[PDB]
Amino acid sequence: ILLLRAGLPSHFHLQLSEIEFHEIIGSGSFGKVYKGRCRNKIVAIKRYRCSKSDVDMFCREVSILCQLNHPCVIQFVGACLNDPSQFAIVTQYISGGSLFSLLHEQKRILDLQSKLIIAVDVAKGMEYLHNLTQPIIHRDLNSHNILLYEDGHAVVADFGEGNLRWMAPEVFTQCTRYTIKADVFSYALCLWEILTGEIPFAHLKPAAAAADMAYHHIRPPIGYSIPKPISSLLIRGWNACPEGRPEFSEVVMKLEECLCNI
Ligand SMILES: CNC(=O)c1cc(Oc2ccc(NC(=O)Nc3cccc(C(F)(F)F)c3)cc2)ccn1
Repeated sequence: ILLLRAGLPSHFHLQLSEIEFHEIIGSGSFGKVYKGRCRNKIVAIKRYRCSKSDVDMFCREVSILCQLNHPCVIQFVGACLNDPSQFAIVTQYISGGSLFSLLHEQKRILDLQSKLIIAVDVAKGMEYLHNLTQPIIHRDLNSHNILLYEDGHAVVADFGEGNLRWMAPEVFTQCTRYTIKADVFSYALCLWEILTGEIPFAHLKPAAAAADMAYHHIRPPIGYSIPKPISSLLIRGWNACPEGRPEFSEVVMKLEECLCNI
């Protein structure tokens, strides 16, 4: 736990007094999320409620955050590490809100170019996460975990919320580590959500949607209106065979090629 304190770079250490708290932004099992001011920046402070389960998770997040340096991934400001009562995580505050709010709450209509910029930014950030010397599976990529600047660029974050031959496929899957290709499945649903401005399987509650995708092989409808290079990314992206899904390098390259024509 203090192993983190030694391992963390100097400028990232923060004192609890150096952090000004203004409003609450969200709640979790980890604690509350504040909007505040710290180091002359408007920041977001992830504050924690000191028993083993939650602490192992605290070090994990900090360990992840001091490694991230990319314009399409959330920025770490630093963390407070004096006592467990004062454990906190400080990041940039991206003021434009979540992609979810933009699409489903504010219900805004977007330009195709507007849509493609967000998509590419998410793709760029994920390629970044997947090309770390120790690659990171996001595991929870969705429109709530994608934040937007006021200028419409976006940032990828995480709110912290036998013999095989006769085995059942749902039993086989629990013996198989999921890989980064799991993030490609998730991205593709988000990309469909951007293009259509619709929540995936909007008519269903989440667990029903998940089983329809897994057990009954339903995907969202790919209309004909959807651009040739994109719709291809979708089909392959949400393929049931993980290996059959593209790398982000390809998504980025193809989505960027589209920007040049819009
Ligand atoms: C209107 N703006 C906001 O309400 C708002 C809220 C806001 O809260 C947050 C605070 C901290 C985090 N911490 C985070 O992503 N940690 C992380 C952990 C593992 C992996 C990743 C990765 F990036 F790799 F996915 C990230 C997120 C959100 C931030 C900005 N703005």
